[PDB]
Amino acid sequence: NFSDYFTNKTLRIDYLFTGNADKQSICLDELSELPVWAGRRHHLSELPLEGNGQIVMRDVASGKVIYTTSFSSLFQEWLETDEAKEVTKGFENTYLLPYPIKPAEVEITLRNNKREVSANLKHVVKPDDILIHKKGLTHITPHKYLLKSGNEEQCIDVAILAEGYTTSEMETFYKDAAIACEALFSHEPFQSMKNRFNIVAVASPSADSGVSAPKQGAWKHTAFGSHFDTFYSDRYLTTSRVKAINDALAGIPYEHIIILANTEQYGGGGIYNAFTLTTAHHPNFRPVVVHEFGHSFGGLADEYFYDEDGLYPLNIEPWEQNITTRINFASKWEDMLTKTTPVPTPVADKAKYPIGVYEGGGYSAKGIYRPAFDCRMRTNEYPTFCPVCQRAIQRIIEFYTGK
Amino acid sequence: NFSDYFTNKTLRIDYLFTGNADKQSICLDELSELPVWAGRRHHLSELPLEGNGQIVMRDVASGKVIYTTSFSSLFQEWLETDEAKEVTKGFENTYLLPYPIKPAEVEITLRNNKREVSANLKHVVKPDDILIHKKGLTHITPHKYLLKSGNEEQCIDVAILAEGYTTSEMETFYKDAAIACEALFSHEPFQSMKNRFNIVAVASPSADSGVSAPKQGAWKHTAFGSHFDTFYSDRYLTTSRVKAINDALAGIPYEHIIILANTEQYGGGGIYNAFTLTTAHHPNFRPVVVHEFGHSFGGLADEYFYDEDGLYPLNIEPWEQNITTRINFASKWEDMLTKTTPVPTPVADKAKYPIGVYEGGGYSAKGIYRPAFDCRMRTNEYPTFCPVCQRAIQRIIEFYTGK
Ligand SMILES: [Cl-]
Ligand SMILES: [Cl-]
Ligand SMILES: [Cl-]
Ligand SMILES: [Cl-]
Ligand SMILES: [Cl-]
Ligand SMILES: [Cl-]
Ligand code: NA
Ligand code: NA
Ligand SMILES: [Zn+2]
Ligand SMILES: [Zn+2]
Ligand SMILES: [Zn+2]
Ligand SMILES: [Zn+2]
Repeated sequence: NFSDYFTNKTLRIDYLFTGNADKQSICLDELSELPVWAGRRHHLSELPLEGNGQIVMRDVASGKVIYTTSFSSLFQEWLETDEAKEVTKGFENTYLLPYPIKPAEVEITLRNNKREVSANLKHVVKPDDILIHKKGLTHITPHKYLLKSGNEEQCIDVAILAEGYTTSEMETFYKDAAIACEALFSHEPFQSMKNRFNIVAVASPSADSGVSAPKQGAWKHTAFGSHFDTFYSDRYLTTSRVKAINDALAGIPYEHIIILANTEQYGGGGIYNAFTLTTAHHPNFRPVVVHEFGHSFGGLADEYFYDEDGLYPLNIEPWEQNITTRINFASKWEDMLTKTTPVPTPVADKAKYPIGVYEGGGYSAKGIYRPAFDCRMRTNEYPTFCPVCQRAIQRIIEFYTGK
Repeated sequence: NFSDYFTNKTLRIDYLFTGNADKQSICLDELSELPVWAGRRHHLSELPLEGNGQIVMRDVASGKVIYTTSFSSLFQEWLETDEAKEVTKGFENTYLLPYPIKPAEVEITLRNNKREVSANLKHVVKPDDILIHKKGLTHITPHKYLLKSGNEEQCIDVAILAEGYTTSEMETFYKDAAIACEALFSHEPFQSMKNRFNIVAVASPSADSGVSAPKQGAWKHTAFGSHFDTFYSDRYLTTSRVKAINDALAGIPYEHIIILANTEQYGGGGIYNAFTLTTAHHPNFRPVVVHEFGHSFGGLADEYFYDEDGLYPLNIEPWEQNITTRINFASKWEDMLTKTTPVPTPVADKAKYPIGVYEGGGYSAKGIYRPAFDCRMRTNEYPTFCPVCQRAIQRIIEFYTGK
């Protein structure tokens, strides 16, 4: 089932997502080959989560689905900003697929907030195409394994990258990476499932120490050009240099990316099957890196909300597992409630019901509900993922490594 | 005046040109600021040449044209390939504009072979936007001036970049750059106009020596990732890493770019107001670098042609100054012919008429005409630019630096 269509190599595909609030398009940027396939070898035609976008690989000769993955993107978030009503922008996006033996047809799809198709691209990949850029053979970024439970075929490979660390600050980076690892494996279900993971710390160098602070006019030369003030949101620390992120990892087996930023300023970002980015020297580093990994690895939604008032239409059940609009609550955590739990669960009864249907979630105070009064996905001070987030993360771990 | 709308800074705009043979689009990639404006300060609302694409900057408050430039692109050439009928691709393109004091509206337009609009983007640039990336203040690439005739405001600044040269091969690079300079200023009108130019050699390092050869499976880590087999044409050496090219030059004043590739293999190209790329160690380096600069700086067309058979429709007068379809020959070099010069000029009379209307030009043996039997824009063996190419180049030099 894996050996019938694939070789133990990776087909890396770089795309450009372009558009504005009115129309979106996808175009191919570049095809590359990586030396090993670090992804799954089972459930090849199934998705663990829908994502905001999907990739389907089909065998050209038979037309059969041979691989599928899903994700979210910085582009799809940008579409929800005021700037997307005024200008057309382009964004880099990279996806890792198993390398096919015979020609394969790749189809990439983007969906809107109504979970409808908003952009699509279908293209044929010929495995002997001379313009498939061979990567990860030489000048592999210095790295060290923090944790090695097994080979890349049996464990989940997580790569931790250095952002804003010069070559002389790498001992601080490796210490920071060890702290992220300790924070992650102190949370269930990661704690009990630690032997399912490989953690590699990748010493990707920056010319400058620290990160770009656009609001203060302090731009720096760094490995991935990360910056605060993403979408003019002060604490939103992201990078749109997705090709540079993946080029730094070429030759190192990886499935998931965590980026550590060498700064004391508060900030971070996390996007499903894209990457996590976080401050390493702010005191809230430990809950923040785990919260962002909840997004990037877990595909979890934010459970916090604001008082003031469109990202989750109330007529649509979200695909995210830890929030509901009560359209299709049976597909969520209804099976985890007691027979007498009130729906919605009044805030006055929070102590009576550790698991409930609490109004407020996915940035809205009304119409969106979360599974517990508090969670790692709602606040930094709360010590754990709620029971529903824990089940959702365990399902992801088991999808990639078995029951 | 220049000072009425601009500051002594550059607004660098990075775009992505995307599409296929059927439809094309433009989207914004990033806005940057460079410390000085090295371009012109006169004829701000005029174009020296039409180009295959145009940029018009307007003051938002008055709607008045405050800056304009024109160009051609690798994307517009890719549109003519078989691949453009099968897939949608994206290309990086960078343009330097003077930095506005007040909000400005930028309009970028691409034209097809019928000289009609094929893609357009209109967007407002607010000079106080915090997300305008400040560049060229630190980590300025090591460089040396080969020629300094005056400051960046009075002279044409030409930058020569190193491709495929490691840090230990920079003495060879500077020798190669001196050879390119010597070849260029041994040709009229450059020779007599040498005091109108600044030439800077920029030692942009490469991890590997040489350039990528996709057909041989020899991929290299180089400054700008130049490679052979572009568009599956074996000897076509190009780079599409336009952001990396401009990032290497941030902080160094430049208007025109020449890239030298550390290889003996034959290859290169020149695209109007994009860049020249050529191999420094092939024996044809001297006439080739000058021929390509004829394209990238001069906007000149190729005067050579093939026997066998759409880039130049025969019912349209080309915008290039050294070829004609005799649709509007009066706008070309008619004023340089003697009253008795036969039109077309028979090949038997080539010695009698140094300037004529010789059939064969712009890749076609029929319907397109060139100004002399031979020229630097037709062959490598011919020693000089024809008198019409010389006048066209002189008009470009005078447009940017005065009569
Ligand atoms: Cl069958
Ligand atoms: Cl929408
Ligand atoms: Cl390794
Ligand atoms: Cl800091
Ligand atoms: Cl239900
Ligand atoms: Cl060579
Ligand atoms: Na793995
Ligand atoms: Na200048
Ligand atoms: Zn969050
Ligand atoms: Zn939760
Ligand atoms: Zn040419
Ligand atoms: Zn000529």
